[PDB]
Amino acid sequence: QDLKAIVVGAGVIGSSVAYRLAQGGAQVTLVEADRVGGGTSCVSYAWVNACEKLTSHSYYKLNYAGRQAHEAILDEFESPAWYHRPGVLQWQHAEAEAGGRDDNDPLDKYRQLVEWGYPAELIDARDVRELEPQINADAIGNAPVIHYPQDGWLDPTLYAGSLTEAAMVRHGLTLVRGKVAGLVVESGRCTGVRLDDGSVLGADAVINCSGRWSNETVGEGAPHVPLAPTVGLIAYTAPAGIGLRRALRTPLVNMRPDGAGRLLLRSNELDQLVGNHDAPALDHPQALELLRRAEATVPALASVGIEAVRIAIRPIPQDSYSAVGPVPNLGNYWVAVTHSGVTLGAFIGEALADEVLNGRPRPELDDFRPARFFEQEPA
Amino acid sequence: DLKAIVVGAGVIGSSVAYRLAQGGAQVTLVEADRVGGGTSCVSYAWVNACEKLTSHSYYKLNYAGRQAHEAILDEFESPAWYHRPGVLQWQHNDPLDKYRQLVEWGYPAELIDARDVRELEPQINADAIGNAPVIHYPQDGWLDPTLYAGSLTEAAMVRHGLTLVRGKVAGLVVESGRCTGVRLDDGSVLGADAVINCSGRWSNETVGEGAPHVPLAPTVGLIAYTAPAGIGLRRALRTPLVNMRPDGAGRLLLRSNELDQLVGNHDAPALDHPQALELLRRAEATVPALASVGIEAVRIAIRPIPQDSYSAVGPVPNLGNYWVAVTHSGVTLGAFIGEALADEVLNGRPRPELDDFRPARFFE
Ligand SMILES: Cc1cc2nc3c(=O)[nH]c(=O)nc-3n(C[C@H](O)[C@H](O)[C@H](O)COP(=O)(O)OP(=O)(O)OC[C@H]3O[C@@H](n4cnc5c(N)ncnc54)[C@H](O)[C@@H]3O)c2cc1C
Ligand SMILES: Cc1cc2nc3c(=O)[nH]c(=O)nc-3n(C[C@H](O)[C@H](O)[C@H](O)COP(=O)(O)OP(=O)(O)OC[C@H]3O[C@@H](n4cnc5c(N)ncnc54)[C@H](O)[C@@H]3O)c2cc1C
Repeated sequence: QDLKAIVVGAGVIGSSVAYRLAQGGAQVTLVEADRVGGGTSCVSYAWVNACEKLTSHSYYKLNYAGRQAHEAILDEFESPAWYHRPGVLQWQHAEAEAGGRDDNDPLDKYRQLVEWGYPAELIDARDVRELEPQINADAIGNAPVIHYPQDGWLDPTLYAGSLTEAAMVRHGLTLVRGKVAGLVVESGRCTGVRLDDGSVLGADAVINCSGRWSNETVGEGAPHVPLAPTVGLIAYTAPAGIGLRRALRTPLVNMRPDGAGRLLLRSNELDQLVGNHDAPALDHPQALELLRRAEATVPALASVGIEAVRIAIRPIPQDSYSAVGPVPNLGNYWVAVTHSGVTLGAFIGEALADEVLNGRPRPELDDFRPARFFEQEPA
Repeated sequence: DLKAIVVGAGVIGSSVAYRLAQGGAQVTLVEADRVGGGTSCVSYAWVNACEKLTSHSYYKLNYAGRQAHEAILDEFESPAWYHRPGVLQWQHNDPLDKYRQLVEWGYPAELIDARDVRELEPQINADAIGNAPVIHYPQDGWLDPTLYAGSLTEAAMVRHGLTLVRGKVAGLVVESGRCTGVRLDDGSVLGADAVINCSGRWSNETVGEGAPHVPLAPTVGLIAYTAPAGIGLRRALRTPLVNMRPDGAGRLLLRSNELDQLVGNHDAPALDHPQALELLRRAEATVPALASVGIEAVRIAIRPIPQDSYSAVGPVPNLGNYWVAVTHSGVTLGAFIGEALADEVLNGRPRPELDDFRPARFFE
């Protein structure tokens, strides 16, 4: 009786899809070529947010539903330690994780945030140090800073590991360490996956959650979602003897606590100087510059060094927006590939579980289906 | 107003400086490297009163340290440095004897078995436990001592005017048998009414040739830190093969007393250090879901003394206005030592809980 579902990829998205499918009664096989949470989800600022999406109201609403889903799922776990919400401070001219530099006036931006219901407040530049006194007074500038007091970041690898553990223990999910090389397709319907050893894993549904590898996973077996990948480098300090509670997104650097005093540092500007295949050396020129910018922002960081550097590729559909759903003329197959995948992961899990188990697409995804990239009329 | 110099900005010095500044002293905190950058940065940091049980007096001191770490949280906004998901502990002296002693003294501990662990942490390999009894400390956890030290130092500066000096103390300034300040390695002098040496394993090196020394028996410790791991583990584990616990965003901290015996004092903390690689293997044997997770960091530190009974926390007899703090369970005791030594310096009231740690006991 039970529907057999294969989820390819165990990142923040695939772990969510697999967990909700298994909870929904499906017999789930999660196929992961590397390790649970070891892909781009391991190299992310991971701000769970809708406030970076003020141009598309429907994309804002999708990201807001993702944010709400991350709060709701915590109730299903014991002592979940993966969603830290101490607040986020965002400057005018800050770079966005979703892309670009935001030069809009903070008061105009705040009016829109209020109208769209996002929890936020403004802080005068001269009052920022009341919240975080170790910020350099010379680094703050003169414009108001947006404070998202209930916002924070995910630990996507810990999240993915916890959901996979629960899916296995509570709902009989199986984890397969293997690399999908293509799909098995019979009469226009996908009937399973083929691994790179030629072995076949049969299923009633296949959900491709392989991130920036989305098209390489299916090869010639499925239509491709056009992608526009970019590289990201993140530097992680040794544990730092500073008091910083909140995430900081200044015109110079994006930085935040990442556990036990460690700091995560990144910059869109510096990403442009990183090659796709650069070695993540601890003395990488952009990692060293990230540390310099962090110390200029918080001078109390003196003598704290870089302990880790990670590099990954962003899954980004060609038009910037999520692609979650079926593709033309291939039954029993779904794909999920998107930027802001941390924000959206939990919601994508419940949305695709509803589609696979009950044939019920969520209305929030209406503007974000893969079909928009293909022919709209019969050829 | 009393002028106090605290040397060393680890978990102990930051606590002493914080409570002294809170108490009205003008505090100068002198740190040669960085706040929280010493042994406090390389610690399992279990806040506990159950390791290496000896006397009820030693338990009461460690328990007061544990309670002080909970109480201090109320003085800070959203403190993120004390994680209490529970601790699980099993061996291959006797664990029942230890469990019974802890229950009799009132410590929150429970005796469970491998089937109970399967419910709490299902990704632990049952083979790693066997039929051994398991002690669960359900309200216990660990500190982030570097984040703690940085937060207390920030608060002391903002709220109470503490000054932080990046400098290396080379000796004490003494006038007619009384300490009147410190001398830095550039020859400059910082004067004060009281000096509290909280330089950890560097305690004797800090004061140099013209000041008293306390006994030390140093040993080396290595800790390996994994990249973020896709496992669900909530609790800290203390097992026969490895002590391992979450350390942030999925990272795991790994260490072992047995493997520490094979580490040299000046070993480079290489990511492929032979004992770091063996720690990773033992961690995967304990939690097989750790497959393909690698080592991301390795840190090495020196412990000044191997057991709590070697500790020297209090005034030093042959020199006035001078205190020292050398501990074994420095994370557990840090907050309490802060309030205890602040009380001595400000009010001349030595806490009786520190009586067994008096440095004067080493001088006849
Ligand atoms: C620097 C940076 C900062 C970011 N900041 C944010 C932020 O603040 N907020 C936000 O919401 N998003 C942010 N993101 C985006 C977010 O991190 C990603 O969108 C998200 O992690 C993608 O998740 P995923 O599960 O789709 O991909 P992944 O985590 O990469 O998971 C895909 C998995 O598929 C596996 N796989 C691949 N090919 C195969 C195969 N053939 N067979 C089997 N398994 C396979 C891989 O091993 C991998 O584990 C950021 C991204 C970057 C790079
Ligand atoms: C592997 C390991 C595991 C541990 N696990 C636990 C545990 O589970 N529970 C527990 O309670 N404890 C534990 N401990 C013990 C605990 O970590 C230490 O006792 C504690 O961190 C010591 O703090 P401290 O402030 O005294 O020393 P430190 O943190 O070393 O601080 C001393 C400071 O003095 C500075 N300094 C040195 N010389 C000078 C100078 N001349 N001038 C100025 N500054 C100077 C140094 O730079 C340093 O920052 C563990 C220790 C180790 C090594």
